[PDB]
Amino acid sequence: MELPRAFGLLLHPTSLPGPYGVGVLGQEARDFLRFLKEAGGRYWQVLPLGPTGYGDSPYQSFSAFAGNPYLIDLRPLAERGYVRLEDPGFPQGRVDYGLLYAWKWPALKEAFRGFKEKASPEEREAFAAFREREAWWLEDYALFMALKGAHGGLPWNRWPLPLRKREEKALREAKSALAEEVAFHAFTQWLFFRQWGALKAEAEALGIRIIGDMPIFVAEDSAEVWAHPEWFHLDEEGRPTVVAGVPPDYFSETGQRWGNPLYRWDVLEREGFSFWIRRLEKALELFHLVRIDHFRGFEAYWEIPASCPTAVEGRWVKAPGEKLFQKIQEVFGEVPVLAEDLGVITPEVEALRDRFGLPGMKVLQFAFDDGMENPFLPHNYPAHGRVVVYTGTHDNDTTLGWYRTATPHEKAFMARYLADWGITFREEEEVPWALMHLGMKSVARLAVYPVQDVLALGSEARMNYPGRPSGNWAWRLLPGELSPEHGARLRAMAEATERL
Repeated sequence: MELPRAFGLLLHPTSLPGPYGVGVLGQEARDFLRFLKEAGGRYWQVLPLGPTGYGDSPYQSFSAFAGNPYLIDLRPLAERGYVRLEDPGFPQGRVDYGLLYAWKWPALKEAFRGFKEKASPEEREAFAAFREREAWWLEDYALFMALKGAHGGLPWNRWPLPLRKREEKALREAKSALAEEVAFHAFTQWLFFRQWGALKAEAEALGIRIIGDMPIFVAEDSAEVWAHPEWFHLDEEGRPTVVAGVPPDYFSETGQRWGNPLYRWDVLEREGFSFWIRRLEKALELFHLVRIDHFRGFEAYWEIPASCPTAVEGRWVKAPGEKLFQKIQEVFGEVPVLAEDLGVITPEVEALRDRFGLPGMKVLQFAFDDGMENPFLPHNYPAHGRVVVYTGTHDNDTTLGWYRTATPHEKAFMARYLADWGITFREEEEVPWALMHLGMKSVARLAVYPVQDVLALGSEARMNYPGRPSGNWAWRLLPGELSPEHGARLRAMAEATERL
């Protein structure tokens, strides 16, 4: 496609500076959008914005279409006499999903009740409208959550069979009993998409394109799976017959067992890939470009026997990527998908990605563990520039925290390379800008860099650490940490490297 040479930033809403312990679709986002713009930024990259259960990871969401309530801006509701906002005393620059979970949610069921009372037939109708429009996915979700909650936060595939196997009466009577809890989660979803819809235009106004992200494999315990057991490899108990993951390597002798459920592509294909089409449909509604973690999963996927604790007994299975994207392109005329093809990827994948002109990924933090042959090296990127360069993604340590743990060879081989590209640094705190700058000088059309580096923060500011049992997705931004200085400094490069 056509991704005009430019630079963007990676800042998940949660990391937005804001009162009450978390980032929200509030104006501070608009401030950032103003910052981005000022700094000459044309793109903004965020992680999946779906609801999050334990772990608080945006990739193991309860819904493939639902938005994360946490990211909702509460004050605009308190500004209409809906809910009185307290504050158990949230920490600075770090999300406390424990606190937030126990506070937000309650403070939410409050705003809702504060709505049905003081709400206006303009807000009552608007909300109702959102309900008729987003029916297909919403109904299932609101019921999924309402039930999930009613059943002591238990996975759907453990609820009484009548409900698990989604029976008529069960689903009717349950809905009737929680008619209010259903109206609630919907009300949450409404507020979310509503504010994000505006936040979108705020970005569309400030000449900005937002980049969304979505995991190829859904989450086992999610509305979608529950609602549609037919599409996933699941036994009559709901539990996945097989799970997702990757094969063993020089790193993981055992491999990886993500546990995610696998798609019955045979069925999806028969149904015209209605799940994805519907899925990308929502995507294009929220963002201008959306990425798909683990892209190779479209060419072929590693099938792991649920019963196995590891990924050893796995096997490769071919998936209809060629067909899927033919449908996507015929439905949208375009295929605005950012391919997440890091890690080892076979040519059949490369062919697919390239057959639809899908931009790939390029992370610098990996470009120095070997020789100049390193694919993550600027001089090894494709000419078409249809690739995106990241100093380091969300699943990576901050570049600073990286340079502080990188092997000696890398640290040196780097400065040795940065020089070859007219780039040189002194302090280590400057290294984040070194590679950043380097990323721009590349042929790469887009150069999205995470806010953690723009500020040059240590490992402490690391977003997610694959393997670590917590503290992930916890990092946030402090008031004014993103000063004009930083902006003008980035804009400098943007112009200097003709990205503006």
